[PDB]
Amino acid sequence: SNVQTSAQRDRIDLSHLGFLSGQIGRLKTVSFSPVIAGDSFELDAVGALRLSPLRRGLAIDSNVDYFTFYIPYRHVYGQTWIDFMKDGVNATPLPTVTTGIDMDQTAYLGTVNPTSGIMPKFLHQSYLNIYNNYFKAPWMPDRTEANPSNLNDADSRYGFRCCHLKTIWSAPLPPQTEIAREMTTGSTTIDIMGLQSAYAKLHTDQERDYFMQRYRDVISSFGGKTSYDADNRPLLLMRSNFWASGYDVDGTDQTSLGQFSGRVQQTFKHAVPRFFVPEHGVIMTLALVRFPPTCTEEHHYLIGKGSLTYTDLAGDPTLVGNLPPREIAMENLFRSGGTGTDQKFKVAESIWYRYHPSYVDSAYHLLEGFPFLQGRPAGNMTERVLIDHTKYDSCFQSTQLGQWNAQAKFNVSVYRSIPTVRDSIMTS
Amino acid sequence: RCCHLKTIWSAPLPPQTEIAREMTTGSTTIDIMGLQSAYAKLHTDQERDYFMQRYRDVISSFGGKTSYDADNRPLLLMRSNFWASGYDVDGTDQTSLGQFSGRVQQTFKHAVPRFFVPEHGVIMTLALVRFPPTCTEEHHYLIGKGSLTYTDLAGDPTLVGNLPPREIAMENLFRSGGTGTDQKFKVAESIWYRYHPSYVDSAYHLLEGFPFLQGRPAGNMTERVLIDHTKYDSCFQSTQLGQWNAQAKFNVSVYRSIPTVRDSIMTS
Amino acid sequence: MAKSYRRGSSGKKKGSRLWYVGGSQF
Amino acid sequence: MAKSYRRGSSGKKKGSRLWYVGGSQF
Amino acid sequence: MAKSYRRGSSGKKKGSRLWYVGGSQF
Amino acid sequence: MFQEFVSKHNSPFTSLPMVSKSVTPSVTAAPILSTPRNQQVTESFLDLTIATAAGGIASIISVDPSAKADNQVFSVCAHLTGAADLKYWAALVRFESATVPTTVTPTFDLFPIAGTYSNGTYIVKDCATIKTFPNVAGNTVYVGLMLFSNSWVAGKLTGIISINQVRTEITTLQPLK
Amino acid sequence: MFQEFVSKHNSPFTSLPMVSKSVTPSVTAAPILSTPRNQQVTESFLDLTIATAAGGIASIISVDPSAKADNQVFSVCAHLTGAADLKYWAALVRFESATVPTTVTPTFDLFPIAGTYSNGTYIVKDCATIKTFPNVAGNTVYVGLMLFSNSWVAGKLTGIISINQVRTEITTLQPLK
DNA sequence: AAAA
DNA sequence: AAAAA
DNA sequence: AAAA
DNA sequence: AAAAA
DNA sequence: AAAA
DNA sequence: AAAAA
Repeated sequence: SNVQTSAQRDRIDLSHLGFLSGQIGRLKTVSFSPVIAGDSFELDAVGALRLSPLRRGLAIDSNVDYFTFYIPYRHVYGQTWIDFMKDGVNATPLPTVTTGIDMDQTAYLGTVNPTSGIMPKFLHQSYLNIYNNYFKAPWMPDRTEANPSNLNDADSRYGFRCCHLKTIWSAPLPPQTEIAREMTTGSTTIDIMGLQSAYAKLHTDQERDYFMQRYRDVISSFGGKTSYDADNRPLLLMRSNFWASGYDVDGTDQTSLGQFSGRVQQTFKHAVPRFFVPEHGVIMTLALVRFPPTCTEEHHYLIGKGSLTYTDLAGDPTLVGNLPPREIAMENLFRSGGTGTDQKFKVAESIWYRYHPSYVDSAYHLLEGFPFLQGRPAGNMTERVLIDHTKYDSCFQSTQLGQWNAQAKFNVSVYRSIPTVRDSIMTS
Repeated sequence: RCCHLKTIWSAPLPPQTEIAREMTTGSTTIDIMGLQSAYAKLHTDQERDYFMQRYRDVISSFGGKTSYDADNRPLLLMRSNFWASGYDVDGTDQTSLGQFSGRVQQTFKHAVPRFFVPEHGVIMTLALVRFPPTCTEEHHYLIGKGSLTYTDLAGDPTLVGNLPPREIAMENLFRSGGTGTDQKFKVAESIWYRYHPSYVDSAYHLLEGFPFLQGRPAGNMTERVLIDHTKYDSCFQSTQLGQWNAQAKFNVSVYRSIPTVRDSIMTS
Repeated sequence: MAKSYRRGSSGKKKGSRLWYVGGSQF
Repeated sequence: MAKSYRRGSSGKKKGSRLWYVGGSQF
Repeated sequence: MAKSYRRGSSGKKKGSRLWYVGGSQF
Repeated sequence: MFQEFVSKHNSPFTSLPMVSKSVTPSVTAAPILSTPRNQQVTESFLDLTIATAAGGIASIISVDPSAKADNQVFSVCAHLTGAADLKYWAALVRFESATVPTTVTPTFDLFPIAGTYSNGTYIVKDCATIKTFPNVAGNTVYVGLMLFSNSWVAGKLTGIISINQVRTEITTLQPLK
Repeated sequence: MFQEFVSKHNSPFTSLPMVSKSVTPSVTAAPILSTPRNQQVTESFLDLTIATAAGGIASIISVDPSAKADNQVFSVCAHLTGAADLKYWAALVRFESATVPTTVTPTFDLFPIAGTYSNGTYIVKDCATIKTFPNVAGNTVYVGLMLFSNSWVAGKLTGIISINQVRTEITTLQPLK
């Protein structure tokens, strides 16, 4: 009888609750919401973050980060998505990915794993794109797992391991750093105009080692700019940063009179400005919890080197600003550090005059309840930069909620051109 | 037992919902005026399935009204709604240093405006306590369906507002949900673009102290809508006072034409 | 100690009706 | 109960950049 | 912490006398 | 007086029927009396026939892998007795295998347990903390009670044994709450 | 020093008179020494004659159905002894029937109990948590102490047994309150 | 031009 | 946006 | 005159 | 003077 | 006329 | 009248 061809703008409420938990230094999705082209989106999240109960009182605060991204479906499917919308009703169904059989094999995607073992691929593919563009180190290779079932238990359960806060050892110079550059002069002659050309080519190589390892960085150096559709990267909408604090509880019985237990409870807000959605896609929110990288057995570089030369100590501007980067070992910074090839990296020529490390007294070593890196970070450069959550197990009491937990309410309001429920159920 | 708060599964379309309606056209001909009459009769049937299943609803659609004596229904005087909160208590001995226990204590008021009693009868007051229906193993419909077509994902207004209601299974919404006839019901054509469910992380599953529906609501549609109090036993400590208790004072004042006690006991 | 994220399961409803069960239900 | 010596590991940065890893890293 | 519903068993008496035991009784 | 609402080894609410079987103690192939089942179990025996040999026998449960936590508490309560003296002692055992086992692996870890032993009757209500994460990926950890003797005496035994894994806690009626 | 105002198995304030009777242990028809009564009970025996057989005997109470709560605590204290060794062991028992029983049903649940047993003397002051809701509607749950042996020795026994159900609590004088 |  | 507000 |  | 101050 |  | 006041 009466065929409907259009719809008014209606206020849709997409508010819901979230019960979240995770580990230290792993990225995990906490909320998502699919969107349609032409929508007007707004988000506001309010909740409280908690840590597991501590073995002692409060010593060090933790840092919490919240992120929101928008990913069009065209970035995930490509040409398949283009033909999908042009065909219309008789379009081919989109491809899928395979998941595991347990209930928690997709917890990093913020959803319960369906019993069928099959789910759409836009959440898994959007997670990889975010990680490879914003969170991993620029010099390490991309993650290219095809299906969620290809991950190990740790990655699927809690998320991918992220990088420590920047320090001398956790933010070294990239591995493709050269300390020498050779030329092909003659046996008894040299071209000096050719020498000038050699320095010019070395300057462009050093630019791409320190600043420009991505395509959008190269364009930015010329003074241009690239849209997020040019390099197929997710669009960041909002970032929030805050510190979590709490209070202490005193024991009052015979045995525990004089000891204390700390609990962390912090309220937060994450507000995203109004956004106009240009195409069909998804909007995802993620969280990250980290501690400042304090190590017990770390000392000053001048203390660790022992025998000091004029270059080390004088701080002469002519020598500091004209020498190639120096290669140092982990032994020079940590007790029992290594000397082999895997314990070697390169730093600035006089970096020790621009920072001072933190000191932990030997009375605090091997003491439960203090969030510390006991000893030194182990492994090669890749394992040294990435955070390992199992090293923080000595700070918390064992519980089923991991190392941190939160409860938040996401206030989502969208203006959508969709027919009402009454229109959908009445034939005439 | 009463009904859960309205959700996609706890407030489905009524079981007498049709997705097709047949006509008796000719072998090689059709009456098109008869076709117009068929749509008119279908519209009145859909009105009585979605809106008017009681007599007073049918009268209201015409623009009239019925008194509570017409259909012999009770008269509502007042309704009150509030949320109950409390605080936490901390343990301070060796074993329980670091754990907490919550207690709920909320004061309330229920005031009824002055009422003129027209006939002999009774006035009753009742109470109801419910939790929001959060289930641990519940996921998005698009996640549960897996293979997505243009109708599911595009959100095209022409298709959304002109298609019959879709029938879905419990499997598409809950882990280990069923597929048989008793696990099937009907929803709107694009209901998943008008709401978003709550997410419970797997670390909270099978953890005592959180009021949750562990897994999925079981049973047929009748057992799915009605609340079952035995599923909340894992949230409370065992006690003789059930799951909730209250202590209230009812201030009742009435103007009555009754003789005094002195009049009733003195003969003269 | 916690109002918004402990009271209710969603946001305020300012829009079209979503549920139709055949009449009033409480 | 303790703000300055429990929040952060150093002071505020008002000076030249110190770390160069090849791009943005979060 | 609880005044009205813990103090007394009924409301205030503004009306005719109800009890007659033969005299004062305390 | 007040009630002690605090105890070790909360027991399962249902018990297996009494059975009778014959076993032979072994050092490297210690037999298992029943098919292991998830978390708690309690069983009783009418006549357990033990032949003359050296080694041990065990009653085993399968550790629940959910609620990821390496350190968990396991409890035991058993009143084994008989007509003669069989010269045995008992302790907790931990081992893991890739399939459902009918015996105990040659390599295992023992945990001391303090009970009572007058002549041939053993009674204990102890508990201990044991790691639950497997050492080799793809295996399942098994925990139980093992009775060991350097030289068993031929005879028959009867009693009851109960094992529990503390992954959750049980609530009870407290009249003053 | 201070008083311990905390104990297991608060005892009834009145006890039944000492009696003497003869019973025969049974596996499927275990006899009951006395007529079950509501909640707690305590009884003593001057001479309990046991014939040579296999099975058990039990002292049973009837569970109070009021104060609806599935999980409740039951306690026991008994000092049974004799002149010879009868080679027995003990545990708690749970069963239900539609009428007042004189014996124990063939199907029952056992709960481990930790006591002391030197030669033929048994002493225990333990307690446990048992479900109280009946499995089949219209039945009454029964809980008690059962003495079991795979081969009893003919003889006579004497002692005292007390059972309690923790549905309420008892107050006592605390001088510092 | 750099604190890219 | 790690570095008291 | 009562709500004595 | 039992009936929130 | 519907957000009945 | 489930959706901070």
